[PDB]
Amino acid sequence: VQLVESGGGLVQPGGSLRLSCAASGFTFSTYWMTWVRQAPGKGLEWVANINQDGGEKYFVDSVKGRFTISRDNAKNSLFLQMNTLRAEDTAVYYCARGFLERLLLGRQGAYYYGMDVWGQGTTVTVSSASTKGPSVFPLAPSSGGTAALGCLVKDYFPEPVTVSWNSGALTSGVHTFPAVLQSSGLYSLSSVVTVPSSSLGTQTYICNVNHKPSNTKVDKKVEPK
Amino acid sequence: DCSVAGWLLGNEWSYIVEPVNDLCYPGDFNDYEELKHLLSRINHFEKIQIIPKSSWSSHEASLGVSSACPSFFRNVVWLIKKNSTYPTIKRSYNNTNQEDLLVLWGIHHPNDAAEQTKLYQNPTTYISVGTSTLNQRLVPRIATRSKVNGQSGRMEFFWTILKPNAINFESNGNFIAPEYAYKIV
Amino acid sequence: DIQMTQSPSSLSASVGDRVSMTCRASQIISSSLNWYQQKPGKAPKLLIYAASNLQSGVPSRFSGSGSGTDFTLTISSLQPEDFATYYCQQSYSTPPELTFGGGTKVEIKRTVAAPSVFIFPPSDEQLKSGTASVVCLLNNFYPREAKVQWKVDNALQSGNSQESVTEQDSKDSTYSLSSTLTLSKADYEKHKVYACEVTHQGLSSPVTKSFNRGE
Repeated sequence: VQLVESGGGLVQPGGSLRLSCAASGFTFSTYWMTWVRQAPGKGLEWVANINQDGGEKYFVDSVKGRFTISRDNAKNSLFLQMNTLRAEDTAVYYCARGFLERLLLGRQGAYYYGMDVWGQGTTVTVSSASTKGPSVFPLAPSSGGTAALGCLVKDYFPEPVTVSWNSGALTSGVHTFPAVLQSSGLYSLSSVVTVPSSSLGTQTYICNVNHKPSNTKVDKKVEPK
Repeated sequence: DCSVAGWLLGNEWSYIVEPVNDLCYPGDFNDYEELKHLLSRINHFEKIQIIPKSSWSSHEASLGVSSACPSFFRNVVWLIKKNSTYPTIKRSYNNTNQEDLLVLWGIHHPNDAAEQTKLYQNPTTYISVGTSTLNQRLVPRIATRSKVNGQSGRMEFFWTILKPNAINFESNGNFIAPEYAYKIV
Repeated sequence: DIQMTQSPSSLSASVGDRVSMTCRASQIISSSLNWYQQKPGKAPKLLIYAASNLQSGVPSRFSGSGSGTDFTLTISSLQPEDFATYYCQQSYSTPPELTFGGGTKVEIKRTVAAPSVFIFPPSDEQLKSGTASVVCLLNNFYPREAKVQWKVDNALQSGNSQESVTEQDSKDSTYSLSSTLTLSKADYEKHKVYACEVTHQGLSSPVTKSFNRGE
């Protein structure tokens, strides 16, 4: 039971895009589908719903008529075309599946909805023209057996950027800082990690920097000078 | 306390009917607002046993209980499979009482497909309730649902006022049969 | 359109206290509401379905109650693993429209721990690019009342650096901030010593980390 959202990227204001949510694990034709978006740093906002049979689909009023939602039970996937994207549509889009009961708890009952399986979600930053890849730089180590050294990705746009260490081998002590918006308009962040200084010269370390919107995968190793 | 649904299932001349503890198993009562409106101007109400408790010769009703219910409803019977076979039930009853009778019934929705086989054996089942003024055929739906009131199952109940002289029941699986009925006047 | 109002927005309690939040509605929504937990940077997770009923996988600490207008979500004993934002979703108009309410963020209060300070010089590959940037790094501390002052050749530089702090950790509930001071290659090679002075509550004396540009 896994959901995978795909189709995010940088869309110029006034353009169009299409999201792709693929289902895997559960019977897809027997459950409703729901898109939910989350503005950067803000709460969750609902987007759309689709019935089991692709003939009944409600909308979120604020974006009503802006874009349609379709599905294909054969290919086991859910679509979400987008048209005329405003600046307020820049958000992370989540794809979730939920069953629609009609339970009667209490005196009188209405419809009950509950989404239980959620996807990873694809960030859909919709702003003016920009698409600068990252420039990963290294950081040399210097306390009491503990040493720190982490790569820094600066002057990149847009978000996000995934930082893995040793191809995802080491995971404890990793600190990936949030992005910082520079003056020129390019994000920048640093990702460090602490390791025992005894194993500093023995085991090699290489950060895996991945920028999905720039199609640039840089994997540089941290070499202590 | 108990609501109209819980009172009729079992969890006075007056025109006034006064968030309680109702419905063990999660579900809904079809045409709930219509049944409450008929009980406002209730002149006489009484319960008389209908289809027999021991009538289920090839079906077991001693195992029909839910841990989220604490047992099962007293007015209805939860029929489970006996041994390793679930033969199609063909039970019918004709109203022999002079007053009007109210017969209810329910259909249980399983959690997943493995439970459907473990309880009612037959994969594709149905429940056909026939009367002099209705012709219904209910097919149970199977889907993974979030747990409500303890469990993830579901039960959809129905009802119909019966005139003197017949309700015909036919179900091949997932059927909550009635044991007692209500006679209204 | 149904309107949901959850309160309070922010929250802070020590590990082991009893935290509770409310989510009111502008219309009688019966018991048709849901609770969600979203870890920072992750996907929301179903916690409570229709007020009191629970979903598999949720620990026994969480519990919801309410009926009709406003409802309440209460945590038994708050654990450091429960640091997340908690939303409430409508369900009364499930066929037509459900409205998520502004979630109630939960933060953990701990004992003041001293930060581990580290300083990093600019990369040699960055000097070939044209610019220079030296970043100061702190790891595992509390609270966020840390003040980082950049000093170059015993001269406090101001307005030439930016700070970035990580979210509260899930295990030890400690912060980690980094102060990146970006300059030019011409201004970098003009001086030879760069320092990072840290003034924090958990330190009796302000810590200072310096180095030499050459060695």
